[PDB]
Parts: sequence; C-alpha cells; structure tokens
Amino acid sequence: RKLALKTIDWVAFGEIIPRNQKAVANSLKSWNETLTSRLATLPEKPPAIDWAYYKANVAKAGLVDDFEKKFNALKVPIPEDKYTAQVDAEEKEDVKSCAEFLTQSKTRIQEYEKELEKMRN
Amino acid sequence: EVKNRLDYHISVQNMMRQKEQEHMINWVEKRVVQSISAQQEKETIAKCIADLKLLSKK
Repeated sequence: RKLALKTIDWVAFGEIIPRNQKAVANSLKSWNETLTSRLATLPEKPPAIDWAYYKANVAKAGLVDDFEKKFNALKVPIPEDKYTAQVDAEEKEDVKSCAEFLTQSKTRIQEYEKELEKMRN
Repeated sequence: EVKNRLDYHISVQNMMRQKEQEHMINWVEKRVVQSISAQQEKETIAKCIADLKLLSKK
C-alpha cells in the first residue's frame, strides 16, 4: 500500500494555509514527508509458510499441526481511523478557502476594479 | 513470531540425534570390539584379500 490515494501537490499544500495554523503547516509537511517516505519502503507483508514442508521437516510433526490450523485461521487487521476529522476540517477549510473567501474576494477585487473603471475617468 | 516455536523442536531433534549418535556410537564401539581377533578370520580376510593382492595386484 502506497501513499493514501489523495495526492495534493507538495508545494500547493506546503506554502499556504489559514493564518490560525500558519507555522504548523511547515512542520506537518516535514512530518508527512518522513511518513510518506517511511511507508513507501515496505513490502506489505511477508510470504506465507510452506506448510507440508514445515510438517514433514520439523520432526516434532504434531506440535506443527496446532500452528497450521491456528496460523491459517489467525488473520491480521489493518489499523483503523482516528483522525479523518481532517477531511471534515478540510471541507470546512474549503468552505473558508473557496466559498467564504472566494465570494468576499470577488466583491473586494471588484471594489478596486470598479474603481479602475472609475480611474478610466 | 510463530517460527521460533517450531524451530526449537527441529533443531533439538537434530542436536539430539547427533548426541544419541555419538553416545550410541562411542558406547557401542567401546563395548564390542575385542572378539574380532578370536576370529583369526579377520586376519584370514586380510590373507584372503591379501592372496587376491598377492595373485591379483601382480
């Protein structure tokens, strides 16, 4: 498993953030840099066990059979969420970055650009 | 984490078999040997192969 599917560019996230979090982005960038590099290394999982070999060749062949029906049944989970509240914070921070600031910016850039049509006089 | 658990057993059965082998072997050899010469025929099998040297290396 590689980087989580969503990829935003490393300079477009990494220059710009709300004023409330301004210094925390440049740290969180480096924290996500070490995590994305640290996770990109790993073969996700080992091989299986050759069982008929292990049962023949460990001459304690009945200790072996416990560990078959145990290991063949005993399956590992992937770790869970605890911080996808960053996606709700991202929808709220897009309502802020887009809609709230976008429409407010479109009336303020127009406040100047309508004064630039007045400056044509 | 599983593997270590099987491998003791193997590795012990390997070491054990050698330690039975050497101890069997040593005790075994150290008991029986002597009666061999009272077969003079262990020097007759020397003479036998030796007469099949003595004809049959010439």
